[PDB]
Amino acid sequence: MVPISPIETVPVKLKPGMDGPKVKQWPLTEEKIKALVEICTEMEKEGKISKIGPENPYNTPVFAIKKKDSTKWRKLVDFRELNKRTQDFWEVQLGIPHPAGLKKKKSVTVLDVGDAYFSVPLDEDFRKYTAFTIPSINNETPGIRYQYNVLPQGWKGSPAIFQSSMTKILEPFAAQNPDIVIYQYMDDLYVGSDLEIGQHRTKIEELRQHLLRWGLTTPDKKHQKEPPFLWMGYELHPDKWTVQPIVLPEKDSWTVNDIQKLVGKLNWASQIYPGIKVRQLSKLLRGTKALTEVIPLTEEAELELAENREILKEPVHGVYYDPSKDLIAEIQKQGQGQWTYQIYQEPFKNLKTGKYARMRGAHTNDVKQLTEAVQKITTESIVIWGKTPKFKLPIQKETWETWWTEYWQATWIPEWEFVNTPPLVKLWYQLEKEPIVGAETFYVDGAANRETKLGKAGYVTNKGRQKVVPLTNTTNQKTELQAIYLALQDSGLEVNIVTDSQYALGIIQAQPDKSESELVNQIIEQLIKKEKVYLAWVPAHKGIGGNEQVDKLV
Amino acid sequence: IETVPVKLKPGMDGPKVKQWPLTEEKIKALVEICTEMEKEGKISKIGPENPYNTPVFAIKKKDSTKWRKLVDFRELNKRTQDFWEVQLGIPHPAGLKKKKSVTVLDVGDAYFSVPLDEDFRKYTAFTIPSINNETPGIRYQYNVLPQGWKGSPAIFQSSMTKILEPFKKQNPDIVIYQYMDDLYVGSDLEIGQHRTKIEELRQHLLRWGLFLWMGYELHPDKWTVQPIVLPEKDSWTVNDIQKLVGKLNWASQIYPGIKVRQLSKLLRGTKALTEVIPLTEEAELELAENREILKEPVHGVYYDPSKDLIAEIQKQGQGQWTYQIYQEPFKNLKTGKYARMRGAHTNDVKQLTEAVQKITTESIVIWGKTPKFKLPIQKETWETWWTEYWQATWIPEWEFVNTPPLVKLWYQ
Ligand SMILES: COc1nc(Nc2ccc(C#N)c(OCCC(C)C)c2)nc(OCCN2CCOCC2)n1
Repeated sequence: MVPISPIETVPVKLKPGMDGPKVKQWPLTEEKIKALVEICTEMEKEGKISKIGPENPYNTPVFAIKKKDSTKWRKLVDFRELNKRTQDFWEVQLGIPHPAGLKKKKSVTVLDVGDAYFSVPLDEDFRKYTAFTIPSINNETPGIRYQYNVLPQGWKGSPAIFQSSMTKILEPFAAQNPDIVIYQYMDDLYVGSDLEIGQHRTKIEELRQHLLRWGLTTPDKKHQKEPPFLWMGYELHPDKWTVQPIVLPEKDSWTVNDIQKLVGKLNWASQIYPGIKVRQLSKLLRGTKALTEVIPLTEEAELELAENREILKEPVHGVYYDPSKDLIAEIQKQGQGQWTYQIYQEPFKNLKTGKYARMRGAHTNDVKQLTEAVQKITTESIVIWGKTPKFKLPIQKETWETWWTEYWQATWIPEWEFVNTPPLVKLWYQLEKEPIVGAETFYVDGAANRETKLGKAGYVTNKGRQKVVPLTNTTNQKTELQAIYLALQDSGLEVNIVTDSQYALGIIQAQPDKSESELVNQIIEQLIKKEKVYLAWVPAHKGIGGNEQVDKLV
Repeated sequence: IETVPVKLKPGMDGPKVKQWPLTEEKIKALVEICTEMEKEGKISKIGPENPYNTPVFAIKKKDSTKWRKLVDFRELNKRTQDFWEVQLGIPHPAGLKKKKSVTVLDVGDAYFSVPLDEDFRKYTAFTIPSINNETPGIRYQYNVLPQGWKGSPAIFQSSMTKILEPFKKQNPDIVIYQYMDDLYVGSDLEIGQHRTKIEELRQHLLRWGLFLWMGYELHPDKWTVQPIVLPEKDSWTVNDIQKLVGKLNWASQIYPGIKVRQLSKLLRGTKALTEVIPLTEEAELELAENREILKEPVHGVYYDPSKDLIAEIQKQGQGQWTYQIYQEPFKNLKTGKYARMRGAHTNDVKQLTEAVQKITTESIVIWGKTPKFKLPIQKETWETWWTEYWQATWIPEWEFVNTPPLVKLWYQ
């Protein structure tokens, strides 16, 4: 007898003000009972459970379920009530590693623990709260009582305690073996090293003995799992990673759930397969509650999907992260508020890829979207590699300079360089900060009757030029935008425009290159065509001379 | 040696707050730091039975190369009960904002002696994250009074008094205030004498049992307040007068007797923007009267220790920033401007962060509490980059204004 160290139990409480589960034990068939009695018998023999007396008020229902209609039966206990009534644990399964963040190893091995798991004892004072009863045959006898001495399978607090304990155990062995690396997921431990393979095998052996010291049984034979590993949607080789292969379904009738699963597969494959376009398909899913309704593929969706299936034609591999080399992210504009990025170390070997869709605004510009994408990639890169990448961006230094210097908001991008890979991101117009000498002065106004939705838009100038246009089915904001649009249409290459609209000014100081409103876009095109434009504001109804409320208030 | 009883408000549970990503160097620094903090018993490793979490990160103070552990306690601070001590509240030293000079000192280490209430510790839990979620996040809890928590200065107040008893009596001129981990020392004396008395004070701190060798020099008497000014020109264009009228019309929301009539009348007809308009008698007189109105302070502006403080910040470009502190719209308790170039010349966010810091410190000196900020920055950008530039131990609440303000130039 070589002594094994005890595993410290984790104190557990029920949610305050509440108590444990009470549920009437469901009647079974004689068969199910006869199976469960044997199962619980040998479990009791192994120490996973124990027989208890009538003193325990708590009963959780126990079910029998045949395993694949074989000669074996298996126990299934429904803990949902206890889980509802049990406290919260800090769940350290928060997040999972991303393969791109890992460093390659010459050797990697899996150690399954389905043994050590039940070597982890439950808190003694909490044991009475897990209690199940096996109904005897015919109910002619008092049912058999049982309680858990270890972490039950499917209890709310099992994973956290399991992982905390396991970590506590692995702690010094990791510390005194700095030349290897370990990661724990579910029932599997993952060890890796750059050691010569024999040394690796003996290291794994040493780990197995180390777990044996706490009385944790390890397979004692060769493990059936070797690289590649299928893990959480990934195919993991020691020198490379990818996603478990993505194949786009060919169907004539595309339903809502079809495009749901399609955007799932695409958003999942986007991290590696570069240039995946989710836009048109996602737009077809907007506002659709019913999963059974077939929604016709737009002609903009088909040629997108045709590029998608030509992306997934031949698979591509991601590499691992080498801390000795620079970290770089490159961005491209795909148009339509979509951006595609690739994070790599050496050219054309990508650590990973990705995409960014614009936030939903009324208006927006390229530069803002580029900035937002940069922030996204930054945060992602801090999560994964722990540092901020070097950016290669489709924007001239000068453009960025003008933008951030003149922009009303504070804005920043980390260290970056201009890559010339069209389409380039640019500023489409720039408003003068001073009134233009020699340029005609257009005083514009618009107004609308709120009751009849009728109104007018127009302008008067210093050169005598005037216009007023009637508008039906329109609003004050609309008429006041239309006024400016008119002043832009009818004016030469340089123009000064006075407006009383805080709204129009509010829109134009946001410098959008695109908008939901075709009117605003028309104005944008107009500005783009212009040489110099000075937009000036005055308060309404203060009788500012030249601002004419009399023509459009009729 | 005896812990003072501490609890939360009724119905409010402990903070469960997401830990945001940290870079590698900050993770290293926090690992080393928490390692040395465990060996000193200030913190202790915890198990899965502790659900609560509070964010933690790393900074560097003024002109110092040593990393510092900053726990962001805001959620816990607002979830912890309003702590009214034996002090019955501090009658905040309005003499502090009147002082010729004020020095800010870091006393935080003094908190690490006093033990924390045994039952309250589960609410202080924080997590040192790992890169790429490869290893489980390391978890500690505080056995002592944590820096950044509202209850720490509250608890340590009574003993801080009897620590500072001889000094306050030896120097009846000097005013001493305490906010979070910082201690503010006001005086009417000279800079050199200030430095000497500060050295004596930190030695006095070292003798009473407690990086406290740092200090910050502020000058409330030289501090920035602003009135509203209108141009003085010998000739006005149509544009000049349009801007003027706009600004006056804006000021009318504040000052009662503003009249724009005679100035607006000049604009009559549609003139070109660059055309010069001579000022009439009525116009000039009206302008003069408006200036007269503007020279006076604002009628009946009162502070309310109950109500919130709000801080608006506008980017004026060229490193220039303007700001206002208020409670109700168009009542300004403080207004100012910040031009500082230090390390920030090419970076807007660094500037804005230093601006928020300065403004907050000012708020602390004047009213003894921090304002609620409205920042001219996208939530994503700020939230990404602010912790890199942050040198102060406290943190203010904030929000993000997405609409460009028209009033931007009216403060410039
Ligand atoms: C098992 O843990 C671990 N694994 C690796 N690499 C590594 C490389 C190849 C495979 C395969 N197949 C692998 O598989 C085991 C793990 C999982 C996630 C299935 C893991 N690198 C590390 O360490 C990288 C941590 N560094 C990141 C940069 O800062 C310093 C720390 N840790």
